[PDB]
Amino acid sequence: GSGFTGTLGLLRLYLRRDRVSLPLWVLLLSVPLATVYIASVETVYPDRSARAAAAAAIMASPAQRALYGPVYNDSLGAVGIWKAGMFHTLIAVAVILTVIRHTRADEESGRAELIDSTVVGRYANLTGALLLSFGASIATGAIGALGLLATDVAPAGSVAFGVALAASGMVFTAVAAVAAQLSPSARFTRAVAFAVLGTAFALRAIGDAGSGTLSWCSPLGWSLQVRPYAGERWWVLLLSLATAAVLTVLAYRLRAGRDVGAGLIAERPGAGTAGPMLSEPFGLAWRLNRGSLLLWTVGLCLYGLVMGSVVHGIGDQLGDNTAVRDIVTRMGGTGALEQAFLALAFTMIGMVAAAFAVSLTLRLHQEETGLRAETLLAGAVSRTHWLASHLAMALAGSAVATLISGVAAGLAYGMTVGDVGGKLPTVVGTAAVQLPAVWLLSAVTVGLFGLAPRFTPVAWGVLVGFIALYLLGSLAGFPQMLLNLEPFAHIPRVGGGDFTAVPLLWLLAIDAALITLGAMAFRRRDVRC
Amino acid sequence: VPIEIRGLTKHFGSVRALDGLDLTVREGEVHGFLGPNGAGKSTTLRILLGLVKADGGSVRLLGGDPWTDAVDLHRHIAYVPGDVTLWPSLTGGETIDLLARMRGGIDNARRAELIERFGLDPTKKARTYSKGNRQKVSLISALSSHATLLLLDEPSSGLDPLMENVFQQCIGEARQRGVTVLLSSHILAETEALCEKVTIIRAGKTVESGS
Amino acid sequence: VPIEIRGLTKHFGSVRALDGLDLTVREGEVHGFLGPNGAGKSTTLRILLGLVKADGGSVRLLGGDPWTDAVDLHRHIAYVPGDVTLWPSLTGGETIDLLARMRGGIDNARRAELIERFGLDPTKKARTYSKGNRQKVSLISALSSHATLLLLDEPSSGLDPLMENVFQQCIGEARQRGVTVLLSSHILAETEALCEKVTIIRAGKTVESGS
Repeated sequence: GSGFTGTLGLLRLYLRRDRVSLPLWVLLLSVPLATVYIASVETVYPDRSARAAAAAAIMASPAQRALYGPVYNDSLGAVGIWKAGMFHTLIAVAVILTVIRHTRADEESGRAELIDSTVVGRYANLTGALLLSFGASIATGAIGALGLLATDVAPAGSVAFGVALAASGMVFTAVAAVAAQLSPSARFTRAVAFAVLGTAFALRAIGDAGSGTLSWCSPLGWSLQVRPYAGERWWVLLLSLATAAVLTVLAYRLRAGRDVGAGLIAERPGAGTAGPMLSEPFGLAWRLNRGSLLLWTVGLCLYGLVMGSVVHGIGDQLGDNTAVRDIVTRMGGTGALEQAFLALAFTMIGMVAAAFAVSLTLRLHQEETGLRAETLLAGAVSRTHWLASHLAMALAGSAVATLISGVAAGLAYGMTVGDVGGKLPTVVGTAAVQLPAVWLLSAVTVGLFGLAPRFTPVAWGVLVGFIALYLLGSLAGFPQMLLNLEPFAHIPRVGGGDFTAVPLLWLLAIDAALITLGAMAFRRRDVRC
Repeated sequence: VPIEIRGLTKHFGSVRALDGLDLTVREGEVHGFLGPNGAGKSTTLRILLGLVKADGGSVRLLGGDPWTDAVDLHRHIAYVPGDVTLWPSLTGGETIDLLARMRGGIDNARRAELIERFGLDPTKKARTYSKGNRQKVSLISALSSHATLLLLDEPSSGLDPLMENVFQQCIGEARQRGVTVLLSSHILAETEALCEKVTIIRAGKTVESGS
Repeated sequence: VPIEIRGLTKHFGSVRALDGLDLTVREGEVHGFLGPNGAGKSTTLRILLGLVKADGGSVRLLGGDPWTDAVDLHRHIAYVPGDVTLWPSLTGGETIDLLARMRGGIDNARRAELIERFGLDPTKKARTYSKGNRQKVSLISALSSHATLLLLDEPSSGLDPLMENVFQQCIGEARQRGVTVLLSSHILAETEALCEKVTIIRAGKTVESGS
């Protein structure tokens, strides 16, 4: 009987509890490297003279260098792996969630007092979670390295990139393990870990856009100073490992002087009464949603600000029929690529805003299935006064997260060119004309919630189902009749001629009809709980 | 007659007759509603609220019927759920005030003393409340409210015997202001202590009734 | 003597004396453990398990002490929590089989009849279980084991009187196989029905004890 007894049993339990979520992000984060990034770069940039130009173009744009990082030479690997520098961030996100799912938010639920009343040691749970996360990171690194070794690149750089990707996940596994010991609340620990990740990312980006000395002071940044395909600095790797080791030790110490229930931070009281604004199922929805609106709005505004700078410069450092004058001329504005690229770039923001609008409407299904809709509707609340307080939030939140993004992109474009009073109205209109398409997947979700509540989450599968028709229908073969079954293709284009405004009406009518049926079919529906 | 059901019927799958030939009559008193978990007490309480529609029989809540008049009738009614779940980001006082003014006002004088003697702390977030302290929020929100009819459903679940005694005394105080109560307990000791004229149901029917 | 505590003390904040001068002795019987919610029964049960360390006094669980020998002693022990939320993605049978691979041992003959007469469906996911059916999983997992000591804590919460009677009969059957039980009820009717030699604690101390 040791302090580590029951580690393998707990590890087996943790694998089952997420036997489907783990392989998805292990594969979806490692296999789409050699089949998506290097393949596309080889297609677009055939020879060396077309790659030196791209590298020199990247070196004259801090707004584009800070997001991904520098390019040190013009080889196929170094240019094709540049945009993969975001993976180092994504994997970190993943591992953080995993740890906080299995160590905290398992004590908070009360299950890790029932588990600790069986034959398990004091340190079995933390060790099991650490083993799971370290193994997942090593596995995704190995699969990525194999996939890259199955292509035409330097064989000594694929290994370096795989090891860097593994180490960047191990370090943040360690930081998540340390953060899980700090507060009784899982939300607080998630916030702390993500704050550390965010400040690391910002400290990396500031250094990449400038001299480069500051980027050495961030765990992200140690990963891309290994420089795969550009002359590898191997000694950087054991500069991350050491860090992880230290943090891991600290985690165990913070567990050795703690009780199972909670420890190390007290929470904040503060509201003994309800202010004049919590009396309605409209104020309660505002309280339940404001944080997510803030997060999504900031993210979309920042992404639009990033995309606004790139629009000018693409017109020169791209084109010349480098295999982009064929897909941009179809998906985009069919003309001046400075406007075609803008029209193509705002469709991605529209898709992200649609994904945003789906969540605030699934909040309704979460409320009902949590046995709180019965508590609300057992009062003097109309059945349509409720469900008009989450629909309003979804519509009016996705209608501002897109307009703010358009404003940011317009400001960036105007400053880059020098004239802002000309580009800003057109960019704002381009952002605005995407709303009728984004208000589906809210109309659709409401339609499902009221005819078949249990099949409400399939509204995710619809959204993805639309996206695959946009890409795999315009990037591949099409009968032109299977591509007319998505709302993002019919969005007209602002600026110049051939603005029709007819599809907007046909989408607004469908939105209104779907919402009307989803509301009429819900007020004659037995509240199923 | 606040509640008068006779003939209630409902099939859910249309293979699960939950209700066949149910009866109940209340007049201004405390009434005990006894039966197993699958006998249809939850269905009857959820039909009395507008939540579920009945297939047959007459249901008569405070004169009106529960389905169409589900908004006008709910402002003389308080309800305590069987499975109390709260919003994790709101404090106890915030939840109490919100619930109280979504159903027709609150009585601050009664609310203060109820918080004082149930020993609740209305400043911790509802995420931190234990099993016993979660029930106190619902009990305080329901017992301090303009309501001529209380629909309790396992009202004292997780309460130590002292708070059980306090809750019984509060119900006794309420009973002589003219408030009609439904208990639906599952604990026959408190039902015997508080209620007269119980009614026992087996499958969908009422197999016994009376003082 | 499965349990023998005398002198237990513990301050949590170093400002909240939960335990001062606690006493308890059990010998192979059913023992009632009564007191309010803040009196320190939960702290005593979580000190008996290795979860929390004591500041003073003697605690002697099955001969060994609970802190160092928390893995060797937990093999002869079953525990029913006051409040858990079972894993939402696992079925009832899976949960009754995960917790059996970790005490070390289940009795299939007893498990089958316990599932038969508690009327549980061990194929629905634990996310769909109601309040009554969630308690049955813990009760079946604890009552079908190879334990010489059961630490129950509000064992029948959400159970209708029929399942209450079945649980009482099961405890009566277990008591004559030599199994020692701690109830810690909050419902004095079942404590009077099952237990002799109760012990009542007020703040940290035991204010009364005996048959």
